[PDB]
Amino acid sequence: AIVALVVAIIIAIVVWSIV
Repeated sequence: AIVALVVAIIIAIVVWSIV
C-alpha cells in the first residue's frame, strides 16, 4: 500500500543515498 511504498521507498532512497 501507499504506506508500504513510503516505508520501503523511504528506506531505500535513504539507504541508497547514504551509500
